[PDB]
Amino acid sequence: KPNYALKFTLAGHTKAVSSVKFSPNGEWLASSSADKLIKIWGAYDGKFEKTISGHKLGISDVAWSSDSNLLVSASDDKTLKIWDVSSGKCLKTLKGHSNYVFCCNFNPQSNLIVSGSFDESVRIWDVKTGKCLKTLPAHSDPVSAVHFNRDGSLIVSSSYDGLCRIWDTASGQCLKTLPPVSFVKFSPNGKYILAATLDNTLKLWDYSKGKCLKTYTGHKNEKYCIFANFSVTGGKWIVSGSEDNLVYIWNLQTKEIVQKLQGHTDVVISTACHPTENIIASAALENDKTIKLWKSDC
Amino acid sequence: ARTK
Repeated sequence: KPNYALKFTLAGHTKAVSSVKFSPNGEWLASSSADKLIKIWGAYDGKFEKTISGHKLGISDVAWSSDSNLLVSASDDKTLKIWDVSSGKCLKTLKGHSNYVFCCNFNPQSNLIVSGSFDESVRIWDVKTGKCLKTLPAHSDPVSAVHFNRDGSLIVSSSYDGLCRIWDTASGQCLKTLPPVSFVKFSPNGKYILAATLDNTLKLWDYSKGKCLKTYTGHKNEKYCIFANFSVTGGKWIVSGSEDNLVYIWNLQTKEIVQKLQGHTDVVISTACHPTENIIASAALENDKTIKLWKSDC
Repeated sequence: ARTK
């Protein structure tokens, strides 16, 4: 079992926090919020660094480029923005979705962004131009998550239509189709997809074999698209937020709950795992509005 | 939207 302990609470957003993500270089944490802002904090000391503003409505997700120099944000204003983190400048506004943009991610090369929207499409955009390369007829209800795999050749998407689909990046073609599916992501090894469904379940899928290998239960997730993670820096865990205001940590192999992290006062909508240290960041909704940083020995 |  790990032994995560609360280290810091980061206050400052004035509405629900929607997403927290560590920079790939491990130095920063970015947080987005329904307050239309992105804030950047020191990953290790929790020190407030800067606020980044410019979206017209709240933000539901943010993601870092591989070099930790850029951030992309997905907003209710129907756009994504690419930001230079050191200057705080908006470099590009990505326009074309017809409804809220819900989720976003860079590829590993960081020349492409993928986004998912309430308009039920997945779009692939070029970073340097900020223009849309492809719009995929991906789902029949809002798209809850999009993620590239470890070489950027695949995209996984999920939706309130109950489907998870895997796409070929280069062609936009659907390669495989795997309750609303509220979150998906590829594993760090590239071999599995972790999928969350709004029936209080997380499931580990072998996507080559198209089979479910493991189910994780115990938490509450019936209403919100909560992020989950593979934690691989210490022991091999699955980490997720929960609607009972706790962070859950399961053993990836045994499926047992190994720890729950207590302290938030509303739904824990987002958790992120530090790329090299045993550090988790978590964030919560409107009755809480805070980010918590937790540290473990394994 | 994610927060609602």
